[PDB]
Amino acid sequence: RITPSGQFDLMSPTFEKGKLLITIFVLLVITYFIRPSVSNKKLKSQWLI
Amino acid sequence: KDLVREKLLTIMNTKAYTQFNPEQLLQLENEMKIYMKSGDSALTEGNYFFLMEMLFYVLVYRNQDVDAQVVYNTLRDRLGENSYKMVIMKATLLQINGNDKGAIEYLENLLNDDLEYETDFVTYVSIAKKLIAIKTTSKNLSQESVLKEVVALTDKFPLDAELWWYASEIYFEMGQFEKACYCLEQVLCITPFNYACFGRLSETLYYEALRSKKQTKTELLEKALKNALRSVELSELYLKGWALVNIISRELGRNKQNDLIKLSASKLKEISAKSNNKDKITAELILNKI
Repeated sequence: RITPSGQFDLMSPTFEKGKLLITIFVLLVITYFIRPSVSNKKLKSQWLI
Repeated sequence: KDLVREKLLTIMNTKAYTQFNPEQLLQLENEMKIYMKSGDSALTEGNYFFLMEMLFYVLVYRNQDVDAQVVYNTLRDRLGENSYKMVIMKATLLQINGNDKGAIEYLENLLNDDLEYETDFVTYVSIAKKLIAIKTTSKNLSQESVLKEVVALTDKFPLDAELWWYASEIYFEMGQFEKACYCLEQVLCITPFNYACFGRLSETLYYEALRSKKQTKTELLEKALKNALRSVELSELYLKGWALVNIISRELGRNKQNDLIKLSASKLKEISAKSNNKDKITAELILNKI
């Protein structure tokens, strides 16, 4: 079998799924951890209650 | 039921609990906690703690205040005791817990430590207002409180409407009726669309007219009409503006004043329609009495 223009229909046998899931999980946890800090600090300090 | 939340937040931003009778204040205190602990959804943290400090003040007003110490302990956790609300709250706590005046001095130098703008200007504006509230009770009563406000007012903070409004109230209570016009005019200047500063600025002119000469009476009642027409123009169901327009036009009774009398009578019968509650009893009496 030959592919003159490269193989663009089938994606790859060497796709890096784990790195993509690691990126998604890092973004998810960093959002979930930074949300309480910004919420409490800025909302309770800006109104000076 | 979030309608209770609407009522509580309206009382909050209006601070209407200050003007409550002890029976309705007790009712407020009783009905606060049930929603406070039951309807905990859709309510933000800032509103949570604002309701907590409203409950603190309600308890301090009320007879028992051990729950005041408990609530202050619960609310101390966030932003400690350096926020202006917390400073005022603990000053009141130390004033009422033992009926000792000492808090003032631990507040006094604090004001003298705020000159360097370590906090916002509203912070020590509020602290100045509270310490004047302390000192008017320290020396039980005098006209000098007005002088204190003026010396605190003129150099430091003209913009604050509340101070000029209290000056105008003190002038109207037993003082001159003329300076109150200037104070209310300033309060009108800061807050352009205040629709209750026009009712007061017309009532004060009406009171000034009742002891004046006939030409000055005519001028003052003309100005009262020209100032009450803006309370008409800024609100439809405003009771006091319509009542005042009707009363002064009835006192004059001219032909176009009679047109205004017909229109104001129709509008006061609209207000006294039973959609409004407990403002019908003060409109219908003025309508049917004379």
